[PDB]
Amino acid sequence: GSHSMRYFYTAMSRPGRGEPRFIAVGYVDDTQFVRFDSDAASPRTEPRAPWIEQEGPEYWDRNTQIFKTNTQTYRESLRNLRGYYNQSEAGSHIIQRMYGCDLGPDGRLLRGHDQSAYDGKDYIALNEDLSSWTAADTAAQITQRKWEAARVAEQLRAYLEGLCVEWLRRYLENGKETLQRADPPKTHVTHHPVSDHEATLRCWALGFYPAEITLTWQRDGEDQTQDTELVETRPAGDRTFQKWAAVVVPSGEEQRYTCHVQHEGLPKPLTLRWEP
Amino acid sequence: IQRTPKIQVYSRHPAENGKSNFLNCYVSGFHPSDIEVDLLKNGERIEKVEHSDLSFSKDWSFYLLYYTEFTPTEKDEYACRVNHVTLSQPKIVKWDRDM
Amino acid sequence: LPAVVGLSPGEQEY
Repeated sequence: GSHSMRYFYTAMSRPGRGEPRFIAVGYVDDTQFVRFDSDAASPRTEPRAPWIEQEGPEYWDRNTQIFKTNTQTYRESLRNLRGYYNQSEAGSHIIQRMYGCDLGPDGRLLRGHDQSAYDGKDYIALNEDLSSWTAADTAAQITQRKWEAARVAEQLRAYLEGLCVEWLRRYLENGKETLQRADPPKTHVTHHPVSDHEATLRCWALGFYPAEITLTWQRDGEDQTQDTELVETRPAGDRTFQKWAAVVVPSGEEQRYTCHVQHEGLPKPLTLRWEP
Repeated sequence: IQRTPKIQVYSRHPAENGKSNFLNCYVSGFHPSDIEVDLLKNGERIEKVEHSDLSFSKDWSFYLLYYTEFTPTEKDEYACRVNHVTLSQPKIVKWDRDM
Repeated sequence: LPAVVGLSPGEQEY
């Protein structure tokens, strides 16, 4: 019953191909609810979940104002960072930012987040105190000094402990039938001979929400961590997720192996075997 | 530093021949964000494909879902072709309904 | 709802 809200910003320069693109997306847990793309024919914040549609024009206008402003500021920031790293005007570079709030099952703030990266590398992060910064390198220390000078951390703390939590709680109520519903995985084991003396057992989890899940194989009751192939959790496109874990076993030993599934949607964790 | 995409090709629902479904190509773990993805049917690019809005994981790598309606048959072959700056040539991953 | 920081647009810069 814990919940989070996150915004994810991507700003990408593209010398010779116009001004840098800014994209913002917002999520509650594993559900996206808004987007903004400065490359759109008519850039505006758009709904991406049915429960946000009820927000009034003032909401959409305020969001759009914010993201249109951010489009311009992140363009300047990309120029600034290019300078901080003595980089050529010829290369494409990316700033990413992720920020938001985490609530525990009581609805209370657990912690806030605000982190940035440059070309995929940590650049600067707001510490858990919501009051101080961790800069990755001497360029980021320049940003730290600018942000210390401008009282940015104080404003982000006020947001994170205030509006962030308030709006997240509003979304959770408006979207309660989906955001506050855990869909358990549907699970089964398949068997695929690979040779005369070995076979693959693949443990499947399908149709689950949220994305967090644990799938493990045991042999004789011992986790088979080093010998398990585990694919990345993947979206089905209907809000739910899919995952599998596989192990190659000696033929005739299949019943020594058990698949174990943990998911919020399960009252009791599951143990499965191949059923021939 | 650049990161090359992971690629999974799979259906939304269990594949049943002659029953409409969605064909997914999920690309993840890549950096930078520019990426070309096409879904193929017997080697031919499928025309009307949609995709998710750009977002990224805790490690800053990007992910995107590309998807289209499809009706699997016994004989039709599906695949995802991905190009990215980390790749010397486009990578083709075939749809296997057991994966 | 997203964040709004900064003395001005300028103060939001990295």
